[PDB]
Amino acid sequence: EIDEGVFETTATIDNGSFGTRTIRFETGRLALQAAGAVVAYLDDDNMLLSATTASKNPKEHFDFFPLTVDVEERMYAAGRIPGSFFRREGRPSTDAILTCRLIDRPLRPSFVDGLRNEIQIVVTILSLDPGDLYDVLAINAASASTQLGGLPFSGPIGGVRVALIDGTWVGFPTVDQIERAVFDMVVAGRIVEGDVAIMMVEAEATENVVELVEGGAQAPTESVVAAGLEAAKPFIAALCTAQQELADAAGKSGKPTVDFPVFPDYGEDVYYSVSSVATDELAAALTIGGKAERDQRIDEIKTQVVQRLADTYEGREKEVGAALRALTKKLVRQRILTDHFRIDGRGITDIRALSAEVAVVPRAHGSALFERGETQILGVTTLDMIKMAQQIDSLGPETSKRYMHHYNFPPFSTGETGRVGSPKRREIGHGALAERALVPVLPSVEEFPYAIRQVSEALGSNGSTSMGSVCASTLALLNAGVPLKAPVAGIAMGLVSDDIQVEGAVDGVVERRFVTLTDILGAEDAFGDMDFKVAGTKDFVTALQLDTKLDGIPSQVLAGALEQAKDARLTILEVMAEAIDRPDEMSPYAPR
Amino acid sequence: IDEGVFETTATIDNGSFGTRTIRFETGRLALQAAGAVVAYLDDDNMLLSATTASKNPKEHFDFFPLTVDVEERMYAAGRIPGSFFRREGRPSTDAILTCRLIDRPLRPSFVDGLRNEIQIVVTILSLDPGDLYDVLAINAASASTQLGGLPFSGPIGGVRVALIDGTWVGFPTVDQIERAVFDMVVAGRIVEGDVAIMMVEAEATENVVELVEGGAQAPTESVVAAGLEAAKPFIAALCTAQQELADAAGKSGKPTVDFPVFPDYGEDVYYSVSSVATDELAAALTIGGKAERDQRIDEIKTQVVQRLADTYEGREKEVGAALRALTKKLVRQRILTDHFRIDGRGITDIRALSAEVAVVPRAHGSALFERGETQILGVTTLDMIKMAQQIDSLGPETSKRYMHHYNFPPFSTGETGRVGSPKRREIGHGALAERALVPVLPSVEEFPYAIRQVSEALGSNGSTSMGSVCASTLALLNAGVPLKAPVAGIAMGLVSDDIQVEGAVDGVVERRFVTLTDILGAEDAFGDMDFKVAGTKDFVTALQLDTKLDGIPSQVLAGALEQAKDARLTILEVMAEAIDRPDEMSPYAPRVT
Amino acid sequence: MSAAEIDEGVFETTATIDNGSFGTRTIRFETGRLALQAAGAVVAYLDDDNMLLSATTASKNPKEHFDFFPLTVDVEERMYAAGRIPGSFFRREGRPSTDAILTCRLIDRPLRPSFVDGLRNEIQIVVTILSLDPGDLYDVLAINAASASTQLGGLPFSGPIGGVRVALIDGTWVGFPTVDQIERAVFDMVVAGRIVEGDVAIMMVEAEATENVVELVEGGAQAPTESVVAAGLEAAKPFIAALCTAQQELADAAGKSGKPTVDFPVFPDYGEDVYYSVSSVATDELAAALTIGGKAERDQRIDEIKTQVVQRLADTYEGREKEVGAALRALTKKLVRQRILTDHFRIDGRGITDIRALSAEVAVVPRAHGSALFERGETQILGVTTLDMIKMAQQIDSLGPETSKRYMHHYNFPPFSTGETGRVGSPKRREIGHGALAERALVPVLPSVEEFPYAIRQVSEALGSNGSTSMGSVCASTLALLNAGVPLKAPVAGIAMGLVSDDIQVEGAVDGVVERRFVTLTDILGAEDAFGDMDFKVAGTKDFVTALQLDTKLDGIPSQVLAGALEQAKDARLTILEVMAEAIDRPDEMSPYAPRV
RNA sequence: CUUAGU
Repeated sequence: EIDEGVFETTATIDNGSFGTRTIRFETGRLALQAAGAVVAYLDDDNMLLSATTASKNPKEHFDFFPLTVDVEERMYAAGRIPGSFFRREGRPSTDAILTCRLIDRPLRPSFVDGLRNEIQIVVTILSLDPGDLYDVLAINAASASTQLGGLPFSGPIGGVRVALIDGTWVGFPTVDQIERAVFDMVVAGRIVEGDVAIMMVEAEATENVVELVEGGAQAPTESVVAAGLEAAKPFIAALCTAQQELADAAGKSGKPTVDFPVFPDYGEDVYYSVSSVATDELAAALTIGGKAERDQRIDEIKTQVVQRLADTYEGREKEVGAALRALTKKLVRQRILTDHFRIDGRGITDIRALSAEVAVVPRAHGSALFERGETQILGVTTLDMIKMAQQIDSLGPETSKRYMHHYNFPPFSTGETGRVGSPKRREIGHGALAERALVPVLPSVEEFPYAIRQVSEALGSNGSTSMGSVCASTLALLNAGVPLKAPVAGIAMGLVSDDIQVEGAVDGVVERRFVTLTDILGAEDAFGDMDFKVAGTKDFVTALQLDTKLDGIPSQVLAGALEQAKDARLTILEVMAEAIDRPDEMSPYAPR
Repeated sequence: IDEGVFETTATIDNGSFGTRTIRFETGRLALQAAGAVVAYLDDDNMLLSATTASKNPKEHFDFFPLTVDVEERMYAAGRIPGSFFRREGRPSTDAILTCRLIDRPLRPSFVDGLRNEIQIVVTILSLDPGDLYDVLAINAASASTQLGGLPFSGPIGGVRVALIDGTWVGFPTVDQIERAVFDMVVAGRIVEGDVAIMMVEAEATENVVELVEGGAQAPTESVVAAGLEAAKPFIAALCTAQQELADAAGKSGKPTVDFPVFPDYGEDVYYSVSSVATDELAAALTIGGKAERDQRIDEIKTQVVQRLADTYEGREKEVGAALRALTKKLVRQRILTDHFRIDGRGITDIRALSAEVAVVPRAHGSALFERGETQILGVTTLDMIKMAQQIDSLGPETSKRYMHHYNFPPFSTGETGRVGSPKRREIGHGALAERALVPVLPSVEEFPYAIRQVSEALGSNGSTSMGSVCASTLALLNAGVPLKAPVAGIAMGLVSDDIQVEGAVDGVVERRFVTLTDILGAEDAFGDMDFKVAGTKDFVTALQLDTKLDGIPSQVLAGALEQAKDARLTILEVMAEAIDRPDEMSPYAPRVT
Repeated sequence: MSAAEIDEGVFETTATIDNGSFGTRTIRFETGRLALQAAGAVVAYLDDDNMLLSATTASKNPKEHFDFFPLTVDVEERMYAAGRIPGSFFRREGRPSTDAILTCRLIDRPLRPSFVDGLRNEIQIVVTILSLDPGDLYDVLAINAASASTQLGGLPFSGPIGGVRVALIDGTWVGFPTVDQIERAVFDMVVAGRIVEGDVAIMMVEAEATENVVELVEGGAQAPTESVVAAGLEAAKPFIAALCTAQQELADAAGKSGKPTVDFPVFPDYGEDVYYSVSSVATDELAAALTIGGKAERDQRIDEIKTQVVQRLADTYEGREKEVGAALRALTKKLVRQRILTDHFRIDGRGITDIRALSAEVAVVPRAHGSALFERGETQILGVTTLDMIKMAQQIDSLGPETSKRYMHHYNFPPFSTGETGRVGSPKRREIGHGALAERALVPVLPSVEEFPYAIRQVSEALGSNGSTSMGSVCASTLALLNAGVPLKAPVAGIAMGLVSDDIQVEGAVDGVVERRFVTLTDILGAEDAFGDMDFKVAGTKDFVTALQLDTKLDGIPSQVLAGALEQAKDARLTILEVMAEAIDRPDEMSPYAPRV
């Protein structure tokens, strides 16, 4: 408390009858060399450091923002010797990769576009109670450190985990608290004009959802999910206020923006030169809506303008290419906003061509093949004795994982050559999403005493293959003979929000309009603004992944999008149930 | 059902042992890939082979970048993986061996100078516990590459044939192998209705000794030739099943997109180099001196590079490659006509050979083997039975009593490389050496130990696997394991071409084969087909063959095999005069019984 | 048969280390038999039972993109040398062990400065452990073999390097002790040097006090003080002379294994012209810039200099901006050095013996078994010790005598410590070496199993670093151990010093004698290391030194200056020890979350 | 581009 150590900002989370959680941020004492260094405390016991740093020299070879987030769950935080044969913390665990995914998802859009300086966020778990979780605290600490560092960060992201306990949404729940919860949610957001804007949502139904609902609780409907989105807003607001608002943490030091280079693809010359002689050339180039005929105009005009523009922009082919891509993106976005028609030629509620075959791989305990248009996932599930379940050791409360879901994404799925080996971060994230989707419906260990492993091999991809993996995995589980509570489905979804000028209504006044469309394609993911994946049974939503940058959407449109999600998931459920309705007889490997 | 399956069937007849069937399906799984084939065997084995091509060539790479990866997914065996992470990570040894088996015949079939990156990912979906999949992987990879619209030469079907009771049964199970004496994985293609063998991998089973004495005929090289002749109908059937109709466009595929080629010396540097640097190469080759050869050949290379560096600028690599090609052509001509080797040795002459025993102190067994520049230090250690490798995979083997580890440090050939995890080359070489040494091993009941034979290549000139076999058997004799019979090895090979003479009014183009012994890196670069043979004085234990020829009659195959046997016999005599009998156990080694 | 009665290119040489009463050792170098294809190959035997191979190879074309010398050292400690199959599930020699990494570090420390400066060819030295006594060590024999092989390779590597391991028992300094002898010893000293003018010119030495140092000292043995350390430095000189003469007997250009040396291109930084221009046009202003002494003024002046002299010179020497930067930093280092020799002033504005801003906080991290935070100057090191049941030791297996590391120190160096960015993954060689140094500094003062039956793991994360953080890690580990309540024999503190030696011409006698003067300074910094002609770090308790490191370049120093530097080390360590004792001095009660075995 | 929680 001598100097630079008195920042000492504090925020409070009032859960009502469940006590108050005291989040605390301090700086200026640890890691003075880093650009930003914030130590975050939860209930004066869970202490973790977050240090953000930036490379001195600008990078030009890289074509994308090289943000890297590493969390390091050092084992001494749990008061135990590491279980590795070398007694050292080796490669990051599955929880420590999900945590940095959760940090990266909202933080990456919060950096200004065109940034090409390496930004590394190291989140070290220096201490942690055996009954608390650090991922949300990791989000808060990383955002606070980046805000302190003076990097071109946006408003300080704030995250909170909220759980439905007997009707109320409790923020930052203890593991024992969420044990009795019925819906786990992680919400990360920022304040824009005095109200919070939702940036990232990660929702998983608790493994005891069925028992709690049968015992008297209420199932997590989409309306409940929207109410919960509205419930965690004050917590995110309070956590954001504890970063810079009122001369605290980053507010004590002020931290005005420091210089940093930006490398945009099209400043003013190439963009104008393509917009002048390209805007009128896309009047009706997407009318057929087919891979065989519609593309024949857009690709041909792309080649024509590429040849024509090669007269003053010598050596800037990437610039004109990016400008053309942005032009066609904006044009087709306007197409959806006005005509209400998609690039693929389908409507906003048109589910892609569905098919689901069961037991296609012999000698396997369970096999299924689920196809949605271009997308196609083969799921294989196998069962062995209880001792074969993974013995997970980590800072996390769990000790044994009896249901493993591994999502394999070989490079031939998209038709391009790559490297087969250790899966990247995104594959682990997709596998975790599918596993969280399938946990709440699995039978209990005593009822069904078999460890479950599920390999989901993506044999064909057109973007957002996790939900098809969920459907294929539940099909395969039904094939293998496991008794589920209810079949599950899942589907991705897009929401395009934009301000369009209307002339008929009074005069030429700009109004903001939203279009919610189903079955996001590979190129439709970049074509919207709020892209979210919803999975569940016909009774409740289990897995919900949401990531956006919009400055808030009304509850009405969010409820409508979730209702459309329920409808489409019901259609997928019907197409799954027609092929297989009951679990089949177990494979000959089943003991008597 | 849904149309678009395009099944094709091949029948493998085995007489009294039972007919098997191979099925090919396409257009159903992994459509987004350039080519995909789901291969079925016996209605219970399925594996998906998919090949893709990079949309842009890798102009930076100096070699054709083909990568074959096999994913032997553990769920095929109906068991959660035993790894602590419950996931299948690094490939096992069997996956690497299957990758080598697929790569070896399939690599040369692509056009020379191709620069696209191509990856063949063969996934093992379902597998019967008693059936093998590597040869089925060869078939599926060849079929998928054929349907992918790639510059593939042709279907490369293959078959595993085992010799049981004088009948060469194709595609045997694991159960039938214990009743067999020789394993022949043969992969080849048909050219004008006759198969042209591409690769051969031959292993004598671990019960060959106990069955040859029991009545079965020994795997003598004549029996080996009979087996290589026996697999031809199976190769033809599998190749025509992979081909069937036009298939690539008539049945399943895509309209062809041309793939660019990057020849090293197209037509400019080669013509000038041949026109201006022909006679000097002949004079240098006919100088008749090994030690004086370099002062002429390197000087000619330098002066040719200097003189030609006036018309061609920036093509120094091209003129160097053209000069190498010219030297290759004249060296092949010299071997065919003048019947001389660049070493100055005869076509049946082994290099300076020597074998020392007990060189490394405080080791359970050690030996050193030298052949000219090749020098291998093989160390074997004897530990308890419990210390055998507990290998678990899709393969039916659940342990490994004898493990051969082939270390190839970068200083073996003077290169400053990277020391660390072994590559695929050394895994394959170690597997070949272990397959050579397995048949002559003592029984586990009579001799209850786990053997870990390390072969460290201390000096290399290419083809050091068979020398590793010799050093391994020497060190095994030194350690004290009772060998069934000493086993040697040799790196054989031959040059095959055509020579035209006017002795019968021109047009007399005779196909000449010359078999030369103790090949080197240069000899590998010159020889058309190079093979390695290992075995005892009675029968052969290991045989590796890799070729590209359109056909060789049984006369030259028998002659080359017999010459290989003679070389093996001489090397065996030298090893015997080094050490003869299993001596006493080393004092440091433990005694359990 | 043996070697078929020599009669070949195989050449043999032997060196007899006359131990005295305890024994006598024989180190034999042989060449020409194994690994003929390598540039150089030497097989080294010790006691006719410890045989290893050393092969040195060089590339045929220098690698241009590397701005430094790309030397690689690999200690392939093959498992069959110990007569046991590896315990790995794959039954193969996997990643290099910790002791193998330490052996590569020991070989690399003196070898790297021996090669001619500016070399770009990739030099790989591979030492393979073929045989080993079950009670003998190999790292010293490994550096001997590596030096011999590099000498036989014909490389511009200058001077055979000898290495000895001297340990003292009951006042007698033996060379190459057996594991039992080092068990009975009270100080071990791995030394390495070269012969310059008929006398050894010491180059590297790492010193560790054995595990039973306190009991041996209380048993009557002389404690390993600074005088004893200097005596050990002096006793290893004849052994280095013998082990260098033996490798020199493999003569060059005389029909022996010494081959002719072919042209070996060397890439310099500032060869002959840019340096002259920089030292002519930017010498007076650069020298006058050091008069103020204000650290902020140093940056304010050096930024202007590096921005304006480059632009001024970027008119005649074009395309060599990095070269002129190299010349500028060389000039700055030279003027700083001459200032240090002349008026005893550092770049930090402190005096020769001025210690940094000491701070030591205890019990920083809550819920941990023990935590401490040590801040020396800008360096800030956090150390967390985790007590646990003895079943959680390290059940390592290797050729070395040890079988279980009861106390394990892990030194984490995240990339944000220095402000730059990187990858937080596997620990590099440097982190392994620093952790080993800290662990060896802490072993002599650790309680035995019977008194405190718990495995001890120390986790020292460098939260902020400015070079020479190993000793800060030692102090922080001691503080954290005291916090956790482990009964220590006595607190141990470390400190990293420097030494700058140069020559000036005294003309007072109108004769102008070129005399070499020495200045010893404490609390070395990140930038002062690049100026110092010698760098060392000393760690000790209140009484005796428990760890030592030395990596020099001078061709020998008098014992007077060495004793003075060691006394300076004692003074700095005593001040630091007083600071820590003020922070905490006694073993307090264990944290409730610690297991009570 | 990299090698131990079997």
